Amino acid sequence: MENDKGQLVELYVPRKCSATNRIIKADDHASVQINVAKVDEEGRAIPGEYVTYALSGYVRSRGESDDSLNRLAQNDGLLKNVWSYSR
Amino acid sequence: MRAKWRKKRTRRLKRKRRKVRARSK
Amino acid sequence: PKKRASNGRNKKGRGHVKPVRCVNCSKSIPKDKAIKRMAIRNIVEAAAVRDLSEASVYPEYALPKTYNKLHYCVSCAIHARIVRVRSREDRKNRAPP
Amino acid sequence: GRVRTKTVKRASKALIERYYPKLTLDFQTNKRLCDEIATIQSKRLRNKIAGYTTHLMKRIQKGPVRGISFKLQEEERERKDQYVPEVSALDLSRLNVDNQTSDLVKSLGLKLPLSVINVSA
Amino acid sequence: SLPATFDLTPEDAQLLLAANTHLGARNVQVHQEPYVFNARPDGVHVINVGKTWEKLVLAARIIAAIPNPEDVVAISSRTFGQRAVLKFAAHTGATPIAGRFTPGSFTNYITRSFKEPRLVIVTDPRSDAQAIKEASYVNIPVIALTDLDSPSEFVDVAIPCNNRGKHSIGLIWYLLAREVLRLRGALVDRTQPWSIMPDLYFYRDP
Amino acid sequence: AKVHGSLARAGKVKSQTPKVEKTEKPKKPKGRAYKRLLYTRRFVNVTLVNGKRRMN
Amino acid sequence: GKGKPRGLNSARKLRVHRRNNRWAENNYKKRLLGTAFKSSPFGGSSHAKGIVLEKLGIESKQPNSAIRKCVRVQLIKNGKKVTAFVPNDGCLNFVD
Amino acid sequence: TRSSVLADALNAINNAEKTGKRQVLIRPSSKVIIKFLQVMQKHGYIGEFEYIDDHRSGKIVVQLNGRLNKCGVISPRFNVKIGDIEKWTANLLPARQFGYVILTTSAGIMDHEEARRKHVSGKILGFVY
Amino acid sequence: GWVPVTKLGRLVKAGKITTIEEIFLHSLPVKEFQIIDTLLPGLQDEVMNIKPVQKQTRAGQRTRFKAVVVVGDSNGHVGLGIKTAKEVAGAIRAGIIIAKLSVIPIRRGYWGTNLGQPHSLATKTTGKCGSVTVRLIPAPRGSGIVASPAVKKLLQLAGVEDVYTQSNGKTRTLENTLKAAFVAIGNTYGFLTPNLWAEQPLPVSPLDIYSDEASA
RNA sequence: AGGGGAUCGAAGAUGAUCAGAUACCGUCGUAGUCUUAACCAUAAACUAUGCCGACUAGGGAUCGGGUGGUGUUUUUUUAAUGACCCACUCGGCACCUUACGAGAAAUCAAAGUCUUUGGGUUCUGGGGGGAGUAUGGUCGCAAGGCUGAAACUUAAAGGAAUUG
Repeated sequence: MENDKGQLVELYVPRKCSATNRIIKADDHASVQINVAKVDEEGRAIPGEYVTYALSGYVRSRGESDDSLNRLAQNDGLLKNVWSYSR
Repeated sequence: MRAKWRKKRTRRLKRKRRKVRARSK
Repeated sequence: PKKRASNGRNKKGRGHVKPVRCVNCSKSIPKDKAIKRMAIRNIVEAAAVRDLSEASVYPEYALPKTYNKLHYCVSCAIHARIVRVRSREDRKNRAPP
Repeated sequence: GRVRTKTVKRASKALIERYYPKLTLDFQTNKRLCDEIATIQSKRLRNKIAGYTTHLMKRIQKGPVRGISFKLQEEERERKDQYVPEVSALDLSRLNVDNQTSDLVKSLGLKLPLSVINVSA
Repeated sequence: SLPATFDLTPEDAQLLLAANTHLGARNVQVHQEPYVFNARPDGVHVINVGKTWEKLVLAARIIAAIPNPEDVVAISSRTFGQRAVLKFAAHTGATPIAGRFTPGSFTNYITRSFKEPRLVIVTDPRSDAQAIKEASYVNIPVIALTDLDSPSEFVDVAIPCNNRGKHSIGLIWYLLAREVLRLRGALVDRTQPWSIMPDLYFYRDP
Repeated sequence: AKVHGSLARAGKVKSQTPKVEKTEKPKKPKGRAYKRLLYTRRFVNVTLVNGKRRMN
Repeated sequence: GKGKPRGLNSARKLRVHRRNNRWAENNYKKRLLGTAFKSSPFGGSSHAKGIVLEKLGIESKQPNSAIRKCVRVQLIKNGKKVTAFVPNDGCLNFVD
Repeated sequence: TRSSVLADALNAINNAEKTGKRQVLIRPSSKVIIKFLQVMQKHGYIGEFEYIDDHRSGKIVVQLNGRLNKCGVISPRFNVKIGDIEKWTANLLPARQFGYVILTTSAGIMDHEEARRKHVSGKILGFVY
Repeated sequence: GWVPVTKLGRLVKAGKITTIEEIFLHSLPVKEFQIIDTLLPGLQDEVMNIKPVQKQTRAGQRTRFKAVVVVGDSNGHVGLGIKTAKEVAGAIRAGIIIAKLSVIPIRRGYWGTNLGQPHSLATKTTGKCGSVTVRLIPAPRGSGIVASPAVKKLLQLAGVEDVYTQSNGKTRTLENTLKAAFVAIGNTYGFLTPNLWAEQPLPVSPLDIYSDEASA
């Protein structure tokens, strides 16, 4: 957020769960940031360029983080039809 | 001690206050 | 405070159980709350099968057994080297030994 | 009983932690060199320490011993973990998938040689 | 996305099918596992070995993303996976943990076994509940060889396979060690059969 | 409870105490000036710092 | 639904129900009943005058050992006998 | 028995949103639910909802994002005057910068801050934030 | 010396992480108290009370002193630590370490019509510990901190200056109130607000960008 | 108030035990215990958890009904059936694990969706004693039931857990 004009305030703009779209607090020690690399036409990973996935601790606690990341990976295309919208 | 016997004791005294009072009315 | 979920017994949906009498002191106890143990022993005994069979006509006919079902109250059952006491965690266990 | 204590077992373990390219499996050899590597106050104790470590050496050389991780052992990482069992384990995949696994292969699309036979009951 | 070469090759199919990785857990079915495919009669559920491949490849991509190879820790307490994680430690950084976990390894740095990994891979999540419980204390992703009935609580990307077979557990670690050696460029040829026998990651009874 | 007792000891300690008279001292400023006296002694002077800033 | 009615036309039920549970309060019941007027030997006033009748040596409740030096005073406006404490160190000599 | 339909609709959303689910099935889909949802949708609180038409009363399938903290219904529908709106907003909103009290007025259903612009008030239905 | 043994300790000592924001943004767990004061050299401590707890033993009792310590600079950060020890002085020293390890950011907002230098809380955040619930309400400029002296000391040490409070339950137990208020000022960043609906690029943790200086 | 009245058995009588024992223990033993007609209106009448409605995690078992399966078994190998096996579903008595959730805790799939406080509704409580007492009503043949204080007295009673 910002005050009347310019000079952004609200230090520490936080991250968000990529599965439930909720703020990951500083004390959320169950949350992870899934870190997957890609390949370029050869099948060899390129260091320094990554695809990120932030999952809150709550989703992992339910054990549903596996399912939530299955659909998150498909929408980026880096995964295949393992996930289906309709159960 | 026992609340069962304080209920019983009071009931036996309810009889007395009810019987001694009948001597008047 | 509550000590057990069933609280002594197996009464969920009856309201009344038509009690039976204990076998050691003859105390009234509801049938579900009773501690029924079955005693099925041989008529003579485990180690006496020779002397009966040794002097038995109708050789080794049946050697039959006695069947009866015993009901105790909680006071009599505990005093009789039975289900006596379990720790708070082990009280939840329902499987027989 | 002759059960040793923690002040004897821990010291013997500590000696083996760092002195494997060192003292051998004979007590007289272990006892004589244990006097100068370790400053043990009492003779009766360095006999106890040397006796237990000699007993230990009779166990590391025959199979690994858990809880003993010295400067080398992790190293056998190339004789006793590779070299697939004895003389066997040269061919372990040579077909026998059941009737239910059959349609899984065609569902995936790839053509795999499958001598599928209906599962007898 | 993918160069379309990562798709399941015919030669790897019978390897998965011979190792019985398709036949998973019995009628017991955790609702978190839609990986099942047309459950076989006689109370057997056949995992889609197809869907296993993408997760196995996806897990390999995550492993290769870790800059320092020693920050990956392979956890296996089950008796069928000590050798598999040991070879996995030889061919990659992959500091292994086989046997007892020494609970508290992810906390109380005064411990002699203090580990601070960036990613942990567990063989049996049920038998490694302590291993993954402490991961959730210190912000660590977890990869599991999840069955169709495993306790997927606190478990990130998980490869659906069979954990009741000696070969199935051993082979998956062999596969999981293959693409991480291909994405990293250790194996020059992507289509190379890698004739190094898969029997290396197999438990021996004597 | 019992109502009797002994009234003969009423004011026993009030009489036994010795009589000591007000020690004469110069009179203290009253009003605004006392605010100066309090201000300087406890916010400028740190003399009564015995162990815990003990003023007495 | 948490007990109490919540309907928009249920003010009478809420208004009446408060009154019946007002009597549970010690202060409200005492004030409406007017016990101070009909009891509490004052007339509900802060102070009252009386005549000292005797002097008392009332004991002290445990744990305590003292003589409390009270007096028996009879109020003028009511004529009731009450016990009054003489609070100071040895001022019973002034209440002869 | 079922007294307020809007309460159940707003209750199902909260339980679904609390547990992270991105959708919820609403029954039996009265009009005021449709109008109430359009107020939440206008501010980006819900997103997409689709009215399933079975011949009895209808159902709603709402798509939920993590953008909703709590949505409520105020029972009973207290009469709210123009001066009394501010008291409601202070009691049941987390701040003065966000959140809307949704109240039904004579000129349709509308939230509190935009009802001030029209300078009209009425009965209170609920809130969203 | 410090000679840290942890991932964050060597990163901080090397100066690779310059602000405590990176620790909070990535929710990096902290295990050493030399990190907190290195990043925040201007945080001050305040011990609240020392109450001796007793345990029945073979000989009467034995006494240990449960110290409560609130730390944190008056700008945006605060940490609460409770620790017991055999001696009074030692409990505070260990109480300092525990309080530093728990330092968390607080969300300062505006009551209305944002003017500059946020003074009050952004939302109404509650906290609970035991039976004590502590609620915080935003207040206009110049209202001060309407709170009990113990809660006010924790609140003003967190940076907030204008806020209302409504406690509930048995507030005379200090630890439950101080712990309840800590959760109340910790939930401030957990409230998703329209100001925080924008998407973010999900920045990379320093553990991987600067992985070259690990322990090995 | 009639009938029945075998067992057990308030009362009572006895033998013990005991310092005492009109109690526990043993033997008798009336009223009662059973029934018909009529009163009583109470219980730890307890799940100490009001009723109706919606929603929130999994799992197997079981009871009743229903649906499907070239399924098993028996009739006349055969069928319809009956009993079983598998899968699904409605309703029910329950149970197991876990805690996003609640609680002071014990614990709770409700005792959850309650300071981010509002689905509908009925009843009840306001520190502990006095006291469910006194009095007045009303019901009852009676025993008693329902309603129900005040004076006075007190700083604690009480709940759940921890170590001894």
